[PDB]
Amino acid sequence: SARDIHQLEARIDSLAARNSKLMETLKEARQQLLALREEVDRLGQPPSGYGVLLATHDDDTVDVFTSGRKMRLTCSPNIDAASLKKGQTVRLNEALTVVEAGTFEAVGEISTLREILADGHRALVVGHADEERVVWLADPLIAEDLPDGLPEALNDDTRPRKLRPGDSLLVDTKAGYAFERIPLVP
Amino acid sequence: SARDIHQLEARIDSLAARNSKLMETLKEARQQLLALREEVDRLGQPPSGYGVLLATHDDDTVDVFTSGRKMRLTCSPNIDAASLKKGQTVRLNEALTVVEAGTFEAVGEISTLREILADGHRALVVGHADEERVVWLADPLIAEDLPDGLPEALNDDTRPRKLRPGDSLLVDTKAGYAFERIPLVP
Amino acid sequence: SARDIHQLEARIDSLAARNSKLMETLKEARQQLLALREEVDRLGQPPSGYGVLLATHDDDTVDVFTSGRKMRLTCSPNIDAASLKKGQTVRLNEALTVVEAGTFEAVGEISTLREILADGHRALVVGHADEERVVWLADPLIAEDLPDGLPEALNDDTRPRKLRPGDSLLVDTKAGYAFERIPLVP
Amino acid sequence: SARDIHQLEARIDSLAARNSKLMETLKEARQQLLALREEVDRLGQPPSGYGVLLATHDDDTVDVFTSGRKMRLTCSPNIDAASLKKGQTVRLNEALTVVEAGTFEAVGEISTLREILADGHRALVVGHADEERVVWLADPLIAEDLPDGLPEALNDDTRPRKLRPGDSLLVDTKAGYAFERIPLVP
Amino acid sequence: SARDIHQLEARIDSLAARNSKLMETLKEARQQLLALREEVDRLGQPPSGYGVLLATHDDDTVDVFTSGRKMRLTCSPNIDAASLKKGQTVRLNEALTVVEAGTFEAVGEISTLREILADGHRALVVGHADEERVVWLADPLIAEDLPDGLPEALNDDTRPRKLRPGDSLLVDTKAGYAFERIPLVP
Amino acid sequence: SARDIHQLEARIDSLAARNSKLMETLKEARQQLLALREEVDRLGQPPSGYGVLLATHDDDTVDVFTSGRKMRLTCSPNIDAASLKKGQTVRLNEALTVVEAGTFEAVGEISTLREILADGHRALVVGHADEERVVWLADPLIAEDLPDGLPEALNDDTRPRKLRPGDSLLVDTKAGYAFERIPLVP
Amino acid sequence: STAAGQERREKLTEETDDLLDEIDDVLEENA
Amino acid sequence: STAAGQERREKLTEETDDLLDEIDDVLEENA
Amino acid sequence: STAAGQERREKLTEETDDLLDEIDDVLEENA
Repeated sequence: SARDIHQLEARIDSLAARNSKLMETLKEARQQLLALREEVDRLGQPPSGYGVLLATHDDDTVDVFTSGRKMRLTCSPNIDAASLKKGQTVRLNEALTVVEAGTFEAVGEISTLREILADGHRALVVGHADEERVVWLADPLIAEDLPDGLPEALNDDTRPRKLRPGDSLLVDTKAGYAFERIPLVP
Repeated sequence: SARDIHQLEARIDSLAARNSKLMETLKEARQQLLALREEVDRLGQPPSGYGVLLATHDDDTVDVFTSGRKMRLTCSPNIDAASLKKGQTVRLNEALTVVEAGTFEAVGEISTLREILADGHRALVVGHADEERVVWLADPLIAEDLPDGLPEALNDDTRPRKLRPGDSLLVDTKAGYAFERIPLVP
Repeated sequence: SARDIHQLEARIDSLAARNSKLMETLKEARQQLLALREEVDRLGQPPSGYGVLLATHDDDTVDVFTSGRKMRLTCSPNIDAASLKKGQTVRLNEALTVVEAGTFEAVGEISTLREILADGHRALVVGHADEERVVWLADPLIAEDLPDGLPEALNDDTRPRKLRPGDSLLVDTKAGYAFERIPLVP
Repeated sequence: SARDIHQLEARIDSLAARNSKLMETLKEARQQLLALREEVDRLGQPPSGYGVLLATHDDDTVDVFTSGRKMRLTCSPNIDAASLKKGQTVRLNEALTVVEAGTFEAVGEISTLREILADGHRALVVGHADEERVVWLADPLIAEDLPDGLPEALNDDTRPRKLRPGDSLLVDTKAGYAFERIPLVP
Repeated sequence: SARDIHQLEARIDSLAARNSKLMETLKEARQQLLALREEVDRLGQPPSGYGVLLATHDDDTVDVFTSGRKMRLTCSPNIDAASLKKGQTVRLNEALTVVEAGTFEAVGEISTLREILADGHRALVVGHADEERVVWLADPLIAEDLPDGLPEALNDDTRPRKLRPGDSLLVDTKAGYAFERIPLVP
Repeated sequence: SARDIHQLEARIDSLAARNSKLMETLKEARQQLLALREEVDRLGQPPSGYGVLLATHDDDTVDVFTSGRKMRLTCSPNIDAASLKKGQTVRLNEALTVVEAGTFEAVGEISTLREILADGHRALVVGHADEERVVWLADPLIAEDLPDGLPEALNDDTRPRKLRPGDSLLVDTKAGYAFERIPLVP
Repeated sequence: STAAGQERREKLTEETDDLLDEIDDVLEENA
Repeated sequence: STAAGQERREKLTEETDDLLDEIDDVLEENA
Repeated sequence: STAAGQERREKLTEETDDLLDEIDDVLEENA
């Protein structure tokens, strides 16, 4: 049969047709992932804002405290959703959208603390004019892996310790958080 | 003439399997160019607002504090006509329309409680500077189902009760609401 | 005369002509009153804000206080120009326009009072830091129909009474107003 | 053939009076759809502004306080180039031009007056917490025609006079002006 | 030669051509200087703002402090660049541009000083409750042409003297400036 | 026929010198209509912002304070990668990008310095009302090249050093940075 | 006040003065 | 958020749904 | 600054550079 040769020279040009435009739809989509990613990158680009985060959510959403108010915000793919420690300076592009994560604002009001709570997540702080407030404490004061102290009459320890009822903590009154330990010597 | 067929059978069978490779490896860039896409469509819908609800009026209208002030706004179908308790944290979209129930922002100023008022909905609190303010109380201080906890000559008040004058409760001066109870420990 | 029959068959189709399009201009205007009223109603619709008023104007305008500043401001048809007591939470839609009338902001700074004035509309209040300010009093403190009181060593009555020089008043140091009485305990 | 005319005369005379009824009852919806209309054309023109006046400059320019700050702006034809007194309450339009003369917002902070100044325009006052400030005085405190009222060895000071050192006057710290006098009674 | 007459009747119409349209380009440019100047004039036209200046720049720029922040700001041709004394009330149109110059804020926070400085441009001021700040002095206090005191136990002069460690200075805590002396009675 | 030429020679020689006058006097309105023009092209380009620098980041990204808050933003080409010192005054454009290096706004709150911190970057200061605050220090306090100044039994500290605990330094509470040294004379 | 609230009030008194001019055109040809 | 940032996101998911409709038009004629 | 003040400054230096190009076109044909 001289019909078998002609039946194939067809399926050959059949496949060569779909093959020439597959090797290309990749080249198009492959560009658009290089364009989309390029856009997500172009968010973190300045000008850019800051401000603390009160809580984590499940659907890639967060409770921040930019510009004096509590706000639930959409955060970026660049982002590690549940490695977001509670109360950590985070960052924002114009229309508020979280990009990087940073540390812990380490400046502002110094209060002393009177006790922890049942919650163990919250504490009674007395500022200056004997004003007593209620903040939460960002993890790094109740991460379990903290030493249990020993007394302070064999001198100056002030090495990462467990939260003692007399220390001085550094707070952002206006948001609701403590941030870290601190030595006082008399 | 046998070579002839072979040559085809062998181009076919070797463009075929390039076909299938390009297929799958081109799909795998759709599951990536899709789930990457919709994460940018969520970064397009505006962010959400938080605020404190003052009271219910009797339509679907409610009094909320939000950005510094007191304003009334509408309730989307999807939320409880009137089964949202007095003075909880709630949430707002862009155009300030209510959408979700929340909890009790348990962070702010701490005051002592002088007396409940005449109509058991309002109270006189002294703050940090000897000063006298009037705040309403949010549900979980007045709902009927709350004990008297016997006396204090047998002690351990770590658990709920009725607000006995001499207490410390937590308040948001600006807003106007109280939020819950607190042990004083000597 | 066969001229009288033809003279009337004319005035009849004359009237039937004006009559067919009168019964319709009503139906049009009747709609537009149902549209205009529909629009005035659509003002009071949220989102909506608040703030106190300082005084009454005659041409259907008013002196309010909202977000810090004094503002004469156009009020709605919905509204009762004369029944607006002095200093009363009133409500506003976006482009500031009054819609409802409310009660009395019943929460804020508590000051004690020293004496009324020659004006009997204005009084000297001492707040917390011995800071003596001057507020007006909202009518419910100088309506006529207030009992004179009788003394207070036959116990805590604190019924709607006549302003006494030692009472506690609740005030909005910002607006310029008082708002009501309040019992202190011995 | 008499019936014939009657039948017409009777349709005419009975469409005629339906005419007239529809007339008047269609007018009565114009007096209602008109006076209702223009009350919505007033709810379209923007709202008014209140701010306090500092000094007069020599053109038609004047110094007024207003939304927090201090600004100079023009004077519309219909008001008196200069004959509006030192710092009264005055009124503002949209794009901040002045329209009306006012009174003396007599509400706010109370200070005692230590001494008047060098150039009989300004004064040193103590505020509430001992702070010394400098305010200018609005007319009804220096305008020539004011009694010295003899002294105080015979008493009743309720009536106007010249500013003694030791007096109580009413001041808007932010602004800079002192608005009037006040008794301390024994 | 009848060729000389024709050679000139040409250069004559040659010059008369350029001359007719010179006498006009002037009339156009002469208008545009009367339009540009007309525009610079139209800046100083209200509505217009105020606020202190902190320093001079070389290229017709300046260091103002309007609305809370520090701002280098383009200033007007109407204005004499280096004739600007440090700490002068200056004046601004909508998009901040300096048009006039003024005096010296003559009102606000009053405060005593402790000493001058190295810089003798800057001083230590104690505000009300012991709040020791650092402000600049506007020229008027370290101009050359100022007499040196002679003591104050043969009675009050308050005639323009040179700055002494015990006097009272009027300051705008905000900008950072002193402004003038003041008599305190003993 | 001699008159004939003369008449021309004399119009020429007298339109010629009107030409030249109009020339120059028309130029002289270009040097004026040009230098007047470009001074209005500068009054068109937007005005300049001042911020305060916090820390360096590794990219072309930096932490600065401006209107109220704390924001990271980019650097222009023309400025210096890492040779801009920890906390100095710096300058901004319209869309908040940096351009210039300044100094040390030495005007604001005065505090005493209690002890330096753990990591020689931060300090505990007491304000005016006893309040303990934490500020970081701008370079010219920790630059390596600083004298220990011997003791203080021989006195005259008008000159720089390392900040012995008990010093007066100058701070912008809001920002978080200590800007420089100061004496306490006799 | 919005750019959408301002354009709804110029269109209400514009279908208005168009009805007022047909209005006084029906009251004068009916006499 | 700007009037320029809002018009760049409607043009990215609009050359998108145009590629998704050519995309499922290449996967169904290749079978 | 307004959308009306910005459009009055681009039209002033635009009837300007049109006069400056006719200006240096009158000073070079007059020589």
